[PDB]
Amino acid sequence: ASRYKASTDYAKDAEGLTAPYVSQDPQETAALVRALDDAAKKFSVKKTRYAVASSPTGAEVDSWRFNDWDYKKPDLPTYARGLFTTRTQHGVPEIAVRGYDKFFNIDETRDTAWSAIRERTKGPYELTLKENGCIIFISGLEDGTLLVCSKHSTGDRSDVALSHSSAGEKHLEAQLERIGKTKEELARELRKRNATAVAELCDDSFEEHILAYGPDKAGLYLHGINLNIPEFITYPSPLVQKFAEDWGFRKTGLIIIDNIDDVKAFLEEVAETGAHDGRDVEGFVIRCKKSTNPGGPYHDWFFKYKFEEPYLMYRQWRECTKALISGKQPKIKKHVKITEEYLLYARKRLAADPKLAKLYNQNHGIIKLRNDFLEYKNMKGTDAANLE
Ligand SMILES: Nc1ncnc2c1ncn2[C@@H]1O[C@H](COP(=O)(O)CP(=O)(O)OP(=O)(O)O)[C@@H](O)[C@H]1O
Ligand SMILES: [Cl-]
Ligand SMILES: [Cl-]
Ligand SMILES: [Cl-]
Repeated sequence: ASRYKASTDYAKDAEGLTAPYVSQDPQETAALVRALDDAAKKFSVKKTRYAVASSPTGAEVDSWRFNDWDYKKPDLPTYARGLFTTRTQHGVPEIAVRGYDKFFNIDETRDTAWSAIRERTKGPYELTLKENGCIIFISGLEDGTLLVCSKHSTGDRSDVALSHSSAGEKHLEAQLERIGKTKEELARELRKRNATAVAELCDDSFEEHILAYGPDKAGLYLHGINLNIPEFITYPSPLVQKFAEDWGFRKTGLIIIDNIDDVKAFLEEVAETGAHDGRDVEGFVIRCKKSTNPGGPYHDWFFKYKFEEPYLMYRQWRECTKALISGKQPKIKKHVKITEEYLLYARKRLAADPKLAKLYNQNHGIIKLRNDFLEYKNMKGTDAANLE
């Protein structure tokens, strides 16, 4: 079932679709903030206040952070992962930024067992490529300011290091210049939609993760548009790809599969390789509708399917290399024999070029070192991960 290929050609099908829209209810927003404040004055939540530097009204936002395991509890005031609340210049309480609900990998929670999924969800199933960077949230404030956030933060960090949020905003400025639109226009459009744009910042020249994003592929991969309400309502992916084209984002590849057993089959087939349609793929985020009643009312619901290998091995090599440099014992947990060889190769590379240690610590040279060892071994990552 690898007839299915991730596509960024869906924007055309969006012509027949219409964006979900729900306005905010200030009373429900106030009640949510009250419940979050109470929680914070003791399911533990942390509040951080940020000034919006660009705001002509001196707007401030409160970022709310939960522990990822607390999302498994019932009766949370919200399941948003990334949530920023504000008061307008008029004293109205609003959600400024709303992330996706926390979602889990297969067999991580009762809800994400294949039996549970098969029973309680309905398709069509959107399989969205899981791009490997940091999350960026974009929204428009009541006063017209474009807000750009990382998962829990906004603004530049006090030193000469660029924050993730500022780096995201600099990519956004470039993509807007390219298509001839402004931050003001984007802020007005997101406010009109009562929406948060959800993107993955992927740029090796800024920070390396595991998958490579060279200059031609670097920027903001738009993977979501959420409504700024306590509930979770997200755009269908073809409308996300249409918004991506209109506002100069990179598109997130999409596969729509009707039948849940075909979804399972496809994902298991890719799991063998950890690659799809020529490219390395770290995972998929599967988007569908779920009902509490297994046969009631339906709500937008996500789960992920991570591909364990070779990406687990690569992450181990990165952490082992940073330990080597820092003097802490490398934690070898898997791929023991090939990792022993990698660490001797790494030690040789660091001895030959002593600049590399400081670069590796700043998340530059990590992918190159991994690929240099694999070339040295005349192996593909997938082969290296299969040895053990
Ligand atoms: N198509 C997509 N749909 C949804 N999320 C996507 C995505 N592509 C990438 N992502 C990223 O996947 C993240 C969710 O993954 P999770 O498994 O919940 C935590 P993670 O990916 O291990 O990273 P984190 O703990 O550093 O946030 C989102 O925060 C977003 O940054
Ligand atoms: Cl309205
Ligand atoms: Cl992140
Ligand atoms: Cl308004």
